[PDB]
Amino acid sequence: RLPPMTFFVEQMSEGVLKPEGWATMETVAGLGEEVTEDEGAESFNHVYYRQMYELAVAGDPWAQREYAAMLRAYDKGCESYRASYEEADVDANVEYGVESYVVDPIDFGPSFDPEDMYSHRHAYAEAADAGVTVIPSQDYYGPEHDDPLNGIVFQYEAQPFSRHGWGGVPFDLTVCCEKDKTSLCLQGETHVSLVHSVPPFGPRHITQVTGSWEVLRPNIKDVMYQLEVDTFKDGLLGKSDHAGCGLMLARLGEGGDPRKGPTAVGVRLQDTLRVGPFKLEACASKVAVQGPTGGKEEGWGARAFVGYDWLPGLGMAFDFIQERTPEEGGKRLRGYGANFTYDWEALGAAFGMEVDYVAASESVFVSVNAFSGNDYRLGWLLLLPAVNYFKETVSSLWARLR
Amino acid sequence: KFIFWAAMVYATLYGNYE
Amino acid sequence: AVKVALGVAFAFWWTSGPGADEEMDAKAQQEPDRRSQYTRHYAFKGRGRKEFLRSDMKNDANELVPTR
Ligand SMILES: [Mg+2]
Repeated sequence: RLPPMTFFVEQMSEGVLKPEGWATMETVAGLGEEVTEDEGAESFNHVYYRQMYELAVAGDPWAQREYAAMLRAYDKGCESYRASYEEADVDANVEYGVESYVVDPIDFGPSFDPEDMYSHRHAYAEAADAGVTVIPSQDYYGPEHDDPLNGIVFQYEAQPFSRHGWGGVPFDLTVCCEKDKTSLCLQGETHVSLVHSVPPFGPRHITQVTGSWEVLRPNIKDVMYQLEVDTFKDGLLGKSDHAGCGLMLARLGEGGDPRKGPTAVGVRLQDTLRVGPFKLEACASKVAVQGPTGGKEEGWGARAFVGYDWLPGLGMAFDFIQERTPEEGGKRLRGYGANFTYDWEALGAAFGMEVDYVAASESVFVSVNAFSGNDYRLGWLLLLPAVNYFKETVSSLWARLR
Repeated sequence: KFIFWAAMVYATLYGNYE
Repeated sequence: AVKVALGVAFAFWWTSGPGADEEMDAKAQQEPDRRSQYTRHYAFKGRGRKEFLRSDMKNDANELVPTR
């Protein structure tokens, strides 16, 4: 009843990742004067002001100066920003009366319907801002004489444990809910990021915790739990080398209870490397799923991208799975594939070519797309399928005349 | 094999710092 | 006039290659489709869920503002 183990292997090996960080309050960072963006400077400032707070509490007049100067800029920026809110409110009360501003209705594409039959239901007053964002969720086949949207997706994002805009624990949450009198869909995801050190206080060392849950009634009558803990550090082999490891646990709770049901355990690695003129990004994973009744099933997956200096326009990627079903001594089931892309410009048009190789069935798939924004010189190949249709028309018109 | 021991080589050397 | 005659005249010769039906069988014999683009999705319903790929995540910047 659990998903196939290739789903877990694909999910645990998808490239070199990068976690969520700290966001800075722009008026207090770079006190008063305008700033620019740089990751190391913001990451330095967030840990620097916590350190200066601890030293200022302990005594230390040089830290007290810095923390008081930050407090002065913080107060000035906050009062300026509430003044901007008051000015915007007065301007809105002048431009409209006691009336409100109204959104655009959603565009669902063409239909055999008058297309403003239900457009008055998606034009509403704004509310402006409350913290969360909502989008409607739509199905593939809607009802015939109505709008197709059925569910609501909520999104929230915050940074709770900060002192004065020097944050702690980036956090976000996403819930999809569809409720009616027949069914119930409830999906959810949460991420929490924890930062251990940034340079020059250390190297960049960040862990990330992800949780997710799946409820779908009355189809499944079991719920799905996943938990991922994964850790990244820049280094471990050389300067600025983005390494990371991680583990994943998953369960199908029977009746909703997370203490009973089949389980899945997996681990993953990522790395980058630069040797010669070849830069490579690789990741690998192993999953040890439990079956419904059969027991251990294990799988291996790996992905690689080989960047190349010379010929900087050729992209090439390689992928591998290995399957180990029971009777493991003679059921090793391999699979590997290759992918190449390139890109030209000719005849006033932009060409892109993609070559794909699956290597189990020895098939080569080539796909070229072109785009001419200048003329219709690219249509000379359109004479190729137009001939054969005629050869399938007269041959029909002969057989329809017999 | 490969992604059990070397999946703990990275875990042990990340524990070696913190 | 000359162009639309010569292009069709060359298409008659080039399209009249030998066999012309074994490659139909070769293309249609692979009823498994071309491999499609991977996305992270939920197990039960397959709605997309968000990704942390480094080459996309390195361009992102956020900030903090006071609330009203
Ligand atoms: Mg949904």
